Amino acid sequence: PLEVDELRKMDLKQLKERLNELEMQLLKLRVESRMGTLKNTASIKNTRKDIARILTVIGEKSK
Amino acid sequence: MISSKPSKQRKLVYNLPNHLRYKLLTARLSEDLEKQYGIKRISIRKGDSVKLMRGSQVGYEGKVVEVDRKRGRVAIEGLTKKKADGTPVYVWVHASKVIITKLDTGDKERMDAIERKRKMRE
Amino acid sequence: IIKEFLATEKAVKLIESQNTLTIIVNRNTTKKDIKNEVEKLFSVKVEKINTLITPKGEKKAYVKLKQEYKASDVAHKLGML
RNA sequence: CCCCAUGAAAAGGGAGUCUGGAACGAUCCCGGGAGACCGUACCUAGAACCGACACUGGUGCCCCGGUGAGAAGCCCAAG
RNA sequence: GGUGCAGAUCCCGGCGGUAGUAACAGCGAAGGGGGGUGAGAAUCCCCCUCGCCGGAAGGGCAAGGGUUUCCCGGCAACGUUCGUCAGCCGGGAGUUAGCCGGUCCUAAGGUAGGGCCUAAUAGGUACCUACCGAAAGGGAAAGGGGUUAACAUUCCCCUGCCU
RNA sequence: AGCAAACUAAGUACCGUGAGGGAAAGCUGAAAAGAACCCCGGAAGGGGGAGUGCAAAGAGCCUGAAACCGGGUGGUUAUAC
RNA sequence: AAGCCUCCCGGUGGAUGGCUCGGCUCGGGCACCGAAGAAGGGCGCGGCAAGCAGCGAAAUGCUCGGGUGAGGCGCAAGCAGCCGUUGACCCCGAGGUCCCCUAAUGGGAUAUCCUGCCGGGUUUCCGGCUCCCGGUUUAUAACUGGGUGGGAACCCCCCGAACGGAAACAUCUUAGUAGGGGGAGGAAAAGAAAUCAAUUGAGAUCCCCUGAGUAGGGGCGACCGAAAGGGGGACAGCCCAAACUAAACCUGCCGAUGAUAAGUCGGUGGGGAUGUGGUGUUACGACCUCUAGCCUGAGGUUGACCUCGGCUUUCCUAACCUAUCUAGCCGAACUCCCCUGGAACGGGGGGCCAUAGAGGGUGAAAGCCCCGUAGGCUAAAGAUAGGUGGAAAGUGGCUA
Repeated sequence: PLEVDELRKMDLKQLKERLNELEMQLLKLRVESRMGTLKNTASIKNTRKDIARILTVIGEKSK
Repeated sequence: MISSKPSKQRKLVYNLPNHLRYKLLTARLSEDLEKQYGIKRISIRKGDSVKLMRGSQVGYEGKVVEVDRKRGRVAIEGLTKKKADGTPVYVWVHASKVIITKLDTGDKERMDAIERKRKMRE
Repeated sequence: IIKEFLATEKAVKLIESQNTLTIIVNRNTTKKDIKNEVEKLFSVKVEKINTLITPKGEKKAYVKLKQEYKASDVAHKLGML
């Protein structure tokens, strides 16, 4: 789940919805506080770094 | 043109950065390897076969299964010591006390680095 | 914007008994929209909102849904219950 | 009744009298909507405040049946 | 050459003697019987009883403190003794407002910018303009019954009121 | 000693209403191989027997002086500095 | 028995010895940051994260180039998971995001927190909002475009003590010191004689060694104190006001051309006769004007006159090339035999390299085990310097 170069193919509208999907699954991953026993604790970090990549590509489109 | 102060020399080797730690792992090649590779020394990676020249286990030959790039030591399979309960632990030997017997030639970027270091023709 | 959902023993009793949710939000102190942030993310309707700031650097909201909607379904979807 | 004491100011309220404008129209009844932001736990003292201390000091203010003039001294409720 | 210590009411560190000694009384209170937990109870828990305060040793809330609050588990240090206990130690939690207060107004008082002064300002300031100055002054509108281990004119129910 | 500061956070902790003042503290071993297991103890890098290591002043860890305290060796002691 | 002296063993204690990724002094480099928001501070960010360091709601790190080649997730070794051979981590270069306070700057803060009015798309959000200067628009309305704070020491300018010494003390000294206020820079300041000295000489300023405790000041007490000259280091010089000319002039914006530069052409606005531009700034003389006479090329005119080609001063930067810097890389020769030992880096024997025997690491004291050393090589991109390149103006010399 490490997308790097298909993000430049998408348009400004598609990046807005992909950003929203990631921000929702990051909210769900915060059940690690609920002791819900996240098997992979490394998904919170991995998701937070995909949000940063999208906001980089959005900016590169001179938004 | 570097300092000869012993404290300045030791502060470099204890704070060596990641891309320069390969210097702590340099070891001599065997005589047969340098016939067919044209170099005299190389840094050690996991999967190489290694033989000891110094220590209480001199002459012992095995394969590298671990590295400690921050201190420059390697762990060889079958060279162990057992703890109080009985589970074995590795004996670490410095990379300057061993001689490399065979390489793992499967990186394709290690191989042309060896060629760039003037292997004869190919 | 929403940061986490609180699922302590006080928060669980409020879902079942008062039909409210407990969330930690940013403390941006120019607030009109926690109402329409949840009404958009979860497609529910909000009746009342009561907000708080804990002693350890958080802003906590007590959002109460309307009788047509159950806070248990929102909690169940997030995996809290 | 007294003073060679005469004992705060403003925002904010209500009303009145006039001037201009439109013919639609409430300070009265009925229904609907909205009302940011920040504080709020606990002690408040012969152990939570200041005095090097779980210091007989200081910082507190407001309140509380019989005998008896009594919020005194003595005895006892609620706590 | 930063070169030799017994003294400087020498500086710092460690350790004696006094000495297992003083003190743990005085300011108007007091315990006893039976049972429990625990490795270990004058000191923690339960029941009965007895004593003391009762214009404070009871009730309510400030400035100040800053988590001391509540639940669970502990006892190396901490508490003038002991400790299984605690305002101590470890792990989890807890503060909800149109109607309460700030927020607003001005008071005694102050400040910024202009002017005037100063060798100069981080200095002075009678004048002009603006702003600041009260969680006991002024200041629109809410009560009851209930609910948690810990919040409640703040949450629920009923009945309302202000702009 | 060397800058006040060689180190789990130096102008850090801590002291003052404030201007300000201002510490202490380095070292197992070549390698954690950091002492399995058994008896005692409520527990304790606690005791005993073991085991690791060239070597356990083994976590309060290099070497380990004196003052001070306890046990023992050799002299001696209640008519006298 | 209380005991007493001496040695041994133990405790307590932390001296002595050895060690050292820390200091201290010199040499040599290098040298400003900030309204495009600095320095300083406050709050946040890690799966479990308290501190330091790093980072800022894109928060223990995002994107693009180059180097490197197998592990990586800081100090910091756990539980659990993940990233990387589709080249990660790490290093260098260039970008993106960059909370609040802060010169703090729309207004307010004894609130590191609150709260406006215009313009733009439009959830979010993003721009504008004292003292001056040059302009617009009706005239105090509004609008376009342009100093403030920080820095260890050093530097420039004003204001300006006492302690102490004089064996007391007041002139004096201490001392224009300490300190206060204002202003800069990578250096500041000074700087081209209304100067020195002495038989007619030198030749801007600054710093070092001297002259010299000399001249000289002083209850002539304690004490204070030059310059010229000599020897060196570096060693430049211009530009205005004025005489004579009299709009021949400067500059904002738009279009073209020019490498987006300077410049040239065209159109609009602000200045300017209360003087913009040209000439010209030195002393037994300089500069300017007129008259007379002698002196490169081409051309015209009446030997003489005038007009275009060299020189002086100023403006400019892109393309290209070269060198250096920000990084990494190459780099000789024993791990031979015997003994001690836990381990040879020790002892004995044998050999080798050296433009390298500076230093370090490795189980002990290593030229030859490894890093390095003497000696050499490197860059897509930025940064610096040089070369090459483009333009504007003003211009005869000598004698009287």
